Amino acid sequence: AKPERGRFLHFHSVTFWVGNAKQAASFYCSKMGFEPLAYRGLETGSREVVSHVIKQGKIVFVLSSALNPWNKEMGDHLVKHGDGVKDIAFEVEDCDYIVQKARERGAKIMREPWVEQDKFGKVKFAVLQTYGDTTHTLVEKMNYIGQFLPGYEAPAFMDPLLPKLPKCSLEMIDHIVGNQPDQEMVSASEWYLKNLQFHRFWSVDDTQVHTEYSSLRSIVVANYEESIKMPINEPAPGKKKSQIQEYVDYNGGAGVQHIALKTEDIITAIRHLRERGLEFLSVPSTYYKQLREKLKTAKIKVKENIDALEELKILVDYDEKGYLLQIFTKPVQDRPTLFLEVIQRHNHQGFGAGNFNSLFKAFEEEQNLRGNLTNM
Amino acid sequence: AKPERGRFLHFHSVTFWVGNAKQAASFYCSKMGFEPLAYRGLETGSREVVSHVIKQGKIVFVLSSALNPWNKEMGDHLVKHGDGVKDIAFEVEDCDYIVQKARERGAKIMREPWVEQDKFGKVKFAVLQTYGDTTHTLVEKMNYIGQFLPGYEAPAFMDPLLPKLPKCSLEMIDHIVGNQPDQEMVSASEWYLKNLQFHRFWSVDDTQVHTEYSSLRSIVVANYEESIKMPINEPAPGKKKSQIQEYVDYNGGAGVQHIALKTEDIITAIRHLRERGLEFLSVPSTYYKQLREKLKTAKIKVKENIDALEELKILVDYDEKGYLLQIFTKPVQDRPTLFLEVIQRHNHQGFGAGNFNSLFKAFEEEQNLRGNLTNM
Ligand SMILES: [Cl-]
Ligand SMILES: [Cl-]
Ligand SMILES: [Co+2]
Ligand SMILES: [Co+2]
Ligand code: NA
Ligand code: NA
Repeated sequence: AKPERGRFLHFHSVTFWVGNAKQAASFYCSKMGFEPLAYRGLETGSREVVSHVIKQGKIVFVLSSALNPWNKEMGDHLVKHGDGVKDIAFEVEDCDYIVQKARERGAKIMREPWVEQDKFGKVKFAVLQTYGDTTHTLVEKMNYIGQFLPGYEAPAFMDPLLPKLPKCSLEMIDHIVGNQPDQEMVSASEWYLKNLQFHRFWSVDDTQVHTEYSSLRSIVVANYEESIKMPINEPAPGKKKSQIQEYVDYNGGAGVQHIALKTEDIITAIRHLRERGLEFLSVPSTYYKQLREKLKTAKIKVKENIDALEELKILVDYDEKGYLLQIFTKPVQDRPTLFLEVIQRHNHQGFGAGNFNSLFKAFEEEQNLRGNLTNM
Repeated sequence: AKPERGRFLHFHSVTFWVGNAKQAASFYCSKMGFEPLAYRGLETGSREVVSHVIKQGKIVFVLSSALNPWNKEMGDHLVKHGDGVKDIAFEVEDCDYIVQKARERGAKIMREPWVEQDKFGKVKFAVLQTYGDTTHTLVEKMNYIGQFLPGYEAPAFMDPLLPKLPKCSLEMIDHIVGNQPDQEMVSASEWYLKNLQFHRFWSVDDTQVHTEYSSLRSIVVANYEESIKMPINEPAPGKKKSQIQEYVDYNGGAGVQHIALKTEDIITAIRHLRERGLEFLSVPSTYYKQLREKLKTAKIKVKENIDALEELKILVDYDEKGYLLQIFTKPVQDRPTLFLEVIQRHNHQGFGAGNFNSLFKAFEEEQNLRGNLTNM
């Protein structure tokens, strides 16, 4: 059923609340191939919050910190979560309708619609509360031709190391995953269906994704046109603690687990990300032997050199029409909370339970290294 | 008067409490030429605190974060200060004497002497409280031949970008500066004299270091053998706010303002630091014209090419026997608290009021950019 009005066009940006915005922006630029896009802070008249905005392709990350001692909201969030995602922004049409419908349906509107303006045009915003402390900012451009948004200026500094580093080829945000406490997958996913008129796109249960020790459940929600996809996970039964529970343990509650970044040349992307010093999970050699055998009878043909996929530890899954290439980074902070994913799609716009299982097992290895794969 | 017993050999290390230890270590390695030395965290059995230890020459920085939500001590310090220095460690002989004398003299002993042991030998430690929330850890090696200390293991990861970046040539910690609130310079410096049997090494007042708008006072304390030098600053009068007060405003109290790192090849160091993307303060062109004229009658001869010093914005000061080359970085976080300095000494083991004045003016320019050079 197509929503009567409104559209969620694409992910706009992801806002992180971090301990040191300057250093965080530096990390993502150096290690992951981002470049500075915009800035606000003391030098631009923003006296409570500093933000470094960085971009790669269509991907926009906003790294923000408090400027003053004893900031209650940002300081509490920092002590609770460590560095992590605060807001997932969507570019929309008809923000007014979307907010009114969401309110009538029971969503909490943290910030009522407001308009900001600069010499490049106007932008309308609204803020809704989703799971945990995570929010969604709705962004409706009203003939806006600026490079980012009102209230942000050119970058504080253009680091001269960045043009010397190899291009990472990341193009856009593919999906974003939210981990929930035990028995909160349904409520957190229903939020989207009820309030935003998203629909259920995919799901897996603990009979599909599990190791000998642990498991999860997941429901993926999507907007009508399926340009926005968000898996929602919860822990599920096993002899040992689910990695989704490890996340909740270290995050202090629900929150964003991973942001997946799409590329059209994953071999180049991962080679270059590794050259820049980014770490990824691993996969046993047996996996690639099994893959080569299974590919002999698959209806699809993988065009990437399997030797390169093996060397780079990329995971392959397929249906009868196309295939998916996926790899997870190690967590981007010491708490085992947030990490990122690189994904390439070949005539496949969904998810694969094979890759979900393989990725789950690769993460579980690290969970056990951390001493957190403990008997229930 | 030589202390009856005990010796403070050298700075051992500086411990930072930061929001994201992994990213911070990455910043210092990439931008400033450090390499990983050691690690403790979940994978090594340290379940409350993660630490990434990095080294360059004799310089050792320890970047630490809390691993769990709602860590009181580290979380409060993070919200109060942002990322910054928690502890300045000294390598000592006769830790027992030093602690007992300090206690008798009135110092607060945060942690009584204790011994840790591994297969490389034993190390004795003690912790004393200095200004603000800053502590000193005393480190006495007892036939210890390990690369760092007990309780830390090999690095979590050796980033493969680092060997590809140019060498920064930093050798050892030269001095560390503590900024105090109004009228606390004397008490904070006296702490060293009374408790540790340091002595006054140098001082300047607001008649020596000032611009048209602002000023400071400083007292430098040193150990008997003068291997350890620590300037202690306070704000002083002016039409506008002192940069030392700006620090206190943003730090929430007293704390470390800058760590100075010594090099024997400052031209190479600064060229390579700039290539890696580190930002430094600036100096007007007039300064170098004046310098060239003054050098015509100086008793010393500067061996570095003055054109290179000008291009790199290095500041020169001298007495009749030798000279000092100094440059400040921009702050290493968005709050204008901590920054670093690179220093080269040529037959000059003290400080120069000329350079102190020039460095003060260079910082004041940035303070004004931040909107913090406000009328008193
Ligand atoms: Cl099974
Ligand atoms: Cl004057
Ligand atoms: Co994913
Ligand atoms: Co200095
Ligand atoms: Na599109
Ligand atoms: Na020595």
